[PDB]
Amino acid sequence: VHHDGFQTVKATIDWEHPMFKLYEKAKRNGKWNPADIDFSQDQKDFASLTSEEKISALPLVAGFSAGEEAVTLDILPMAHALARQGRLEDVLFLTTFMHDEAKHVEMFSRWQQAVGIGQMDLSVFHNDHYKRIFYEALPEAMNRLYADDSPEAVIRAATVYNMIVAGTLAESGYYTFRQIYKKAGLFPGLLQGIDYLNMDEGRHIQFGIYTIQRIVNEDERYYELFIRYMDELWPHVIGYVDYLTELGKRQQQLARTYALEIDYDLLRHYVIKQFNLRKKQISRT
Amino acid sequence: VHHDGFQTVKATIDWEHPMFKLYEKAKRNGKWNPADIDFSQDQKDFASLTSEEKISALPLVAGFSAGEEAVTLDILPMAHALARQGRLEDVLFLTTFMHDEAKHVEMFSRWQQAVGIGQMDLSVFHNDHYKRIFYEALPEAMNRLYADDSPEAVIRAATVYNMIVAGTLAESGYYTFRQIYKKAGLFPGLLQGIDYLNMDEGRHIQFGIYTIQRIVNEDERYYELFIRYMDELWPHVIGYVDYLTELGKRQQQLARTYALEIDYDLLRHYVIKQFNLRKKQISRT
Ligand SMILES: CCCCCCCCCCCCCCCC(=O)O
Ligand SMILES: CCCCCCCCCCCCCCCC(=O)O
Ligand SMILES: [Fe+3]
Ligand SMILES: [Fe+3]
Ligand SMILES: [Fe+3]
Ligand SMILES: [Fe+3]
Repeated sequence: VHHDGFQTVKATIDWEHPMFKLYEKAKRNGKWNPADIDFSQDQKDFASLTSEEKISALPLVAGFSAGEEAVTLDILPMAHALARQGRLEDVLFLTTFMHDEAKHVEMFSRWQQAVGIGQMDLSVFHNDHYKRIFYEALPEAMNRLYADDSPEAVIRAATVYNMIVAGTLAESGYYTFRQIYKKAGLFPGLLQGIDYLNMDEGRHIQFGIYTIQRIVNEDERYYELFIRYMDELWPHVIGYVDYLTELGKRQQQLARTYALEIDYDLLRHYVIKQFNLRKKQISRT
Repeated sequence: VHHDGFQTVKATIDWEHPMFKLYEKAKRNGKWNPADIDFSQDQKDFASLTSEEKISALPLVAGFSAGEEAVTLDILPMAHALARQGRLEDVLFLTTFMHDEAKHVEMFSRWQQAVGIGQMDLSVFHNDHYKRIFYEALPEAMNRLYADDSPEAVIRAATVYNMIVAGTLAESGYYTFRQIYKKAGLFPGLLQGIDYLNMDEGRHIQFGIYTIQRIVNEDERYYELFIRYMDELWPHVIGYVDYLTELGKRQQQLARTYALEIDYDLLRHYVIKQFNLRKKQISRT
């Protein structure tokens, strides 16, 4: 379907638009290249580990690698729906969002290659709860936007990505990675990558907040919908946390060896503090 | 529609894939930031010009600003269709393609702002030929790919963007800009931007070639279709060149003042040499 004009021909970019200023920040803080990370110490770290120590890390990497790959694939219809609405500055920023996520895919995959598990299918650490979120709910809500770009649809997609997948699971995964492998002194390259990812992530979450708020600002029913969709997914969020927790408890070798007082009941509550504060971040007026 | 697995969980990125290697090159050669370009000399250059000298440059800027904006908006469905086919490395690269184009939009718009024409609607330098290409044929062929991602559809979209809009009009516009304002010593910031754009453009065109060839490599009927779609658009390509040419001839002030032996019958043939060599770039086997 045709264009009925071009904003930068009729006029200019809206230089004061929040998403244009988020875009400017993204060019300035998003120059990191996964190809420049040195994973060699990570290769030795992983080899030194016993088989059962090796398993300790793989479930978390598996959730991240599918997660990054899913968001790289699924964000495209959201960028397209905002394009079609003529929200040019949103689109400019989303280009950085998408390049970020592609770097995220690349980072974890280079790590898997370098530590020697590239040939290994980590699909087995995705339980049904995880599948529900990443294999189903994320692509469903995003792809919807081809045929139905209503505020209700935009709210739902922004919630699924920005406030659950990223704002809850991803952020908790950054925290879990530090609480564990930063302490044991393991996987320096991976944790460098995690740092970069966490910095990128702040812009991603801010885009989701800006999106969700601007729709709630029109009509407050949409605050209710926001919350309803958050809560509708929480059981699958926590069912995946419990699944991963029950895995670390039954594979204590890495914690024992590297003398980690690994507190799963605290990671868990961090997930809850993340989920609840994402709700807080959306003002109802 | 769901995911049936993730490549970087089952396996890894295909590190030897051409589009992964194009992606690596894009991160390394695509760090330029339009916000760092100094347009101040351009502001003085544009002010010094007489009204009729001012008009000389605006038609070319108008075609570029709509063009960049159009490709930023319209490439999204191609990235989505390749995502859905599971061509992960294509998608990784397309993220750089899209960020590039967003920088392209930004560059020309910052220039318009800085030289003082942001408030001016340059839609009047788009004739019906130009509209046919950029307002209609480009979004049509790209958007098709939501519902019809057949090789015939992918060939057509890659041809419209990579071998006409970019491979013919954009490249000739880089050449026209040097032949004119590089000679007169005008608009240093703009021409810096044009240089960067031209470097980016080489990856864009290579993606279109790789796309078109990989489909022709299956079945040779698609070489015929490639050519048929090129030629089907040429009348609108040249009708826009003639339109812009007939404008420079009737506004000789800028050429007279800055003593430019501006040869439109040579720019024109450059357009023809660009169009014909894009055809050459697609081997039929
Ligand atoms: C045992 C405590 C569990 C801690 C929670 C760990 C969750 C793993 C994270 C995987 C999901 C990654 C989603 C990426 C989102 C993005 O790229 O924006
Ligand atoms: C008088 C001689 C005419 C010379 C031809 C000039 C054509 C102007 C270019 C405008 C189209 C720009 C398309 C951008 C494509 C891209 O960003 O890949
Ligand atoms: Fe990410
Ligand atoms: Fe993210
Ligand atoms: Fe461009
Ligand atoms: Fe281009």
